[PDB]
Formats: sequence, C-alpha cells, structure tokens
Amino acid sequence: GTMRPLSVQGAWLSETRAFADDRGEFQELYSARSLRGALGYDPGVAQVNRSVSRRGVLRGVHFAQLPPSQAKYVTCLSGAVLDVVVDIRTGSPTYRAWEAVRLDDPHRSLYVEAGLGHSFMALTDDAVVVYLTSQGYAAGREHGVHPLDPDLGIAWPDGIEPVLSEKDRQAPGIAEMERRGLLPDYEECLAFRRSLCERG
Amino acid sequence: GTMRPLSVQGAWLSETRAFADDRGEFQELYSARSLRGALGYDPGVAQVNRSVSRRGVLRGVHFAQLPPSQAKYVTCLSGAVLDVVVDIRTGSPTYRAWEAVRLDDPHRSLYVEAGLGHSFMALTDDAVVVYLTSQGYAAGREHGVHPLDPDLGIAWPDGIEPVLSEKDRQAPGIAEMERRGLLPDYEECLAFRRSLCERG
Ligand SMILES: [Ca+2]
Ligand SMILES: [Ca+2]
Repeated sequence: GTMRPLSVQGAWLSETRAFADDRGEFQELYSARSLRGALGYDPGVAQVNRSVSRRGVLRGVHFAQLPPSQAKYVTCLSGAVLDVVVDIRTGSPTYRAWEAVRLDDPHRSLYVEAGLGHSFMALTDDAVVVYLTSQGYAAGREHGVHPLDPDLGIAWPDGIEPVLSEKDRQAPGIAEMERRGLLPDYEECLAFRRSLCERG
Repeated sequence: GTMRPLSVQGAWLSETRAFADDRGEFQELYSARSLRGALGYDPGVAQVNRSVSRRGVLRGVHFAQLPPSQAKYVTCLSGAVLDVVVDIRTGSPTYRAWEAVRLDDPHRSLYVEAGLGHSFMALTDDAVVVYLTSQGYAAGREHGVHPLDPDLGIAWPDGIEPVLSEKDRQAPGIAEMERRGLLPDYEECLAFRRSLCERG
C-alpha cells in the first residue's frame, strides 16, 4: 500500500491492497503505521463517521477551527463521489487552490490534514462515504465555505445538479470568511503539523 | 448512541444513531469518547480492515496473542453476518461460552476486548464487514480455534454450509489449544484491561 502527496500540501492519496481468494477479499483500509511513516505522526481516530448521500448531494466545503481542527481519512465504500480538497489557508502559496479526486473504489482513500477544507459530491445515488477523524465532530467548531463560490471555481461534475443543505446554501464565500478572520492561517497550520510530530 | 455489555464479559453491543434528512444520512459509527465512557479506556485505532465474504464463509475463531492482543470494533456495512464472540480465556467463569449477534445493519457494532475470540459467518453473498483494531494485524501473533469444534458447540445458521479457509479448516480445537498453553489466561486478560485504564 502507498500513501503519496497530492497537489495541495497536506492532502494525500492512499492506495490500499486487496488480498483476494475464493472466499472474498481482505483489505487493510487504514494503517496508523503507514500514516506515521508518511506524515511523521499518527493522527489518531477519535470518530468514524458514515454518510449516505443522494445523487448530486454536495457536502462541503467544511473545516473545523484550528486548533486542533480535524484531520480526515476518507473512503467511498460503495458507489462513487467526487472529493474536492480546498486550500482555505490564508498565506498559503496555494491559497484558494483545489484538487478533485474521484473516490469510486474502496481501495482508494484521501487523507486531509488539519486546516484544509473538504467537500464531496455524490456521483451515484446512495453513495456511502466513511471517514475517520482525528477529533470528534463539534457543531460549534465547524465552519463552512460555499462550495459553488466562483472565487474558488471548483469544477463540479458536468450534468449533475448540486443538492445543498440549508446550512451549505447560506454559507459565506471564501473572501468573506477571509476578511472576518474565520479561515485558518497557513503558518499556524504548519506549526500545528510540527507540534504533532513532536508529541511525546 | 448506546454501548452495553453482552453476556460474555469483555463483549459489548454499540447501537449508533442515524441523522436522516432528504439528502441522506449521517451516522457516528464509532466514538472514542463513547468507548472511554463505557470501558475506562480509549482502545485506539491502529488499523481499519475491510472484509468481503461469499455467502456461508466462516472467518474464525481468531484471536491475537495477549499481550497486547487486539481489541476489535466490528460492523457489517452491507449485507448481514452472524458474529460469534467466544470466551477462550482459561480460568474464566464463562470459559468456552459463546454469544451470537446478528450484524445486519450499519447502526449496530460489536466491541470485543483484547483476549476474546472472534468469528463471523456471512449470511448474504458479498457481505462487507469493517473493523477497527487496537493493534496492527501480525500473522505471527495470530491464532485460531476451529469454529465447528463441538467442545464450543456454536449454533451456526441453519441451512448454510460453512466455507472455511485452509488455515481455519486445519485449526486445532479449544481443548488442544488449552493444554498447549496457546489460549489467553483470564486473570492476565483482566490485568491487561486494568493496565489500559491506568495508562497516563
Ligand atoms: Ca467502483
Ligand atoms: Ca440490513
């Protein structure tokens, strides 16, 4: 199994191996040892969440306030979603950049470190996503940026009408969140990553 | 969400809540905070494994050598399995007892602490089980007892022919493992549980 960086620093793609035989398959979907080798730290699992989404449901762009924010390891267990990581970190060389990854097989997982924005859209009806998070979900620490903001310009799938929740529909754009001081700061994100590597 | 003990000390049933709306559902499938409240410790997640099994495939009865053995939080994400926890602990008041739980919905999960034996049979073709484990899988520390041993007398489902791997077919019975000193000791299991509660 491999874990390699994506184009936004802090996002990683994990490709995991299937051992198959006549009885079915075994897969190591998540390995703390593999993550510590790639990242320098074990993110820990405080919560595992599962979300079932109707086709075209767009969940995002969400992030937890830093610190400690939430790091996420995301896998689509059935069906397919288009996952988009967004660099919401002010002062980042790639601030406002995004990258889309198709998660359409259980052997591909996305790791998003603390301080990045995460989103996905369900490409199939009732797509199931599981995600491990380093910190428990807390509504009070949870923030959102509108996923269709033209200031981000995410290329959501052609031909699928997005379905947003009330909360995601009324979410501010990135430029509003920026000037209100509600986005993470890139140097604070880097220092947090270094702190995790030093724990002990 | 609730987490309550089963009939074998060390096995627990977790029932988790679904928040459903027109867009799908959100579920908190695993909560370290909930586990620490029930158990006195956070087991930690070293690995998440996923197994797909043909109908009638019987995986088990498996256990990792104590210590540190492996604690397992098991959920059937799709289809149905019959999970059987076995009290393999010599000196236990319930040594050789077992309990079957039908895992046929993603909102029910079984927690098996370090030192118990775990098994399941797939009731549907291609049933998918995910499980979180406190320690990484290591073949050298992994042991097995034959799941059809009449000395355990597990009531596997009526009308389904069991399909075992070569390794599970050639697995010894519980009485052989006992006299060869390959089963966990109940007082060692209890002392290990107390050690986890004292860590810090
Ligand atoms: Ca697929
Ligand atoms: Ca069901």
